[PDB]
Amino acid sequence: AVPGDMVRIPGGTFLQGSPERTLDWLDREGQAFPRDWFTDETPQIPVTLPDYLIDRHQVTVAQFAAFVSRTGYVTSAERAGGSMVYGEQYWEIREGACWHRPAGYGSGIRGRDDHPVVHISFADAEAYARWAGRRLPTESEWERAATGPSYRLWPWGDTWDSRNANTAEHTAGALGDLDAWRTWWGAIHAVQGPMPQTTPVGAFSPRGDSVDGCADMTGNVYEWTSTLAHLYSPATRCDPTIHLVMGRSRVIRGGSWMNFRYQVRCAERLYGDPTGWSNFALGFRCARDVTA
Repeated sequence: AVPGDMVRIPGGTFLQGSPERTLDWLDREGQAFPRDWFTDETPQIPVTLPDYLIDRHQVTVAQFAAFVSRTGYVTSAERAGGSMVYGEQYWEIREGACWHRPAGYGSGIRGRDDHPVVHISFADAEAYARWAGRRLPTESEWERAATGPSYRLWPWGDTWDSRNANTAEHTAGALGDLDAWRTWWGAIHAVQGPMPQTTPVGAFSPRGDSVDGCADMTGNVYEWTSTLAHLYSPATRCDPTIHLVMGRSRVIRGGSWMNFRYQVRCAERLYGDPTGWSNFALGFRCARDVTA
C-alpha cells in the first residue's frame, strides 16, 4: 500500500549532480556566486535506488500541529527561546520565533494551515517523521524525485518560468526590477516584521511539479534531508566554507521563497547545522521504504 499523500518513485540508476556545462553556463550568466560554490554538485555520479516513497507535499502547519497536539513535542526553537529570521540586512535571532510564531512574539499562523511549517530543526523533522511512521528522504532520494529520471535544471525542465514556483523571481518580476525588490524588502520589514512569504503546498501544481508528481520541490521552504554533507569525489574543490561543514552539516534542498532561480535547481546543495538551529524558511517532507 502506497499512502494517498505520497508518490512512488520507480527504481533505477540516475546521474546525481550537475555536469560541467551547467557550471560553465552559470559562470557565464552574470550571477553572484563563483564557480567553487557550485562544485559540490560535481562530478556527476551514478546512483542506484530502488522504488521508494516520497511525500507529494512539504509538511504543513496543520500536520505539524496535529503531531504536537498528540505528543506534546517541544521544538528546538521553543527550548532555545528563539530562531533565525532574515531581517532588514542579515540573518537574525528572533525572540519567540517558532513554528506557531513564525515572526516571533506578536505573530501567529492564522489561516496558514496549509502552508509548509518552518522553524523546524533537524531533530524536530526526524521526530515528526518517526511519529508518522516514515523518515526523512536522503539527498539522493530527494534529488531523483526532483529532476526525474534524466537530468534537468528544474523539476519541469531547462527553461525557467517564474510562474511555476514560489521564489523571489516572481516577486522581483512583479515590482519591475531587482532594485524595486530590494527597496520593497526593506519597506515590508518596517511593520509586518519578518513574516515568511510561504505559499500553500501544491498551489503551483501541476505546472511546477516533478515528473513523478512532487509539488514545491522548487522554492517555498528549504527542506531537510537525512544526508550528512559529503563530496561526490575526494578531489572535488569548493569554497572553504563548504569544506568546513563536510561531515558535520546535514544537506538542505529545494531553495525557498527567498531564492532566485539558480538556488532552487534540482541539484543545488545547501547545508545546515543539525544540532538545533532552525529558521523561518526551512521545513521538510517525509519519505518511506515501499515496505516498512
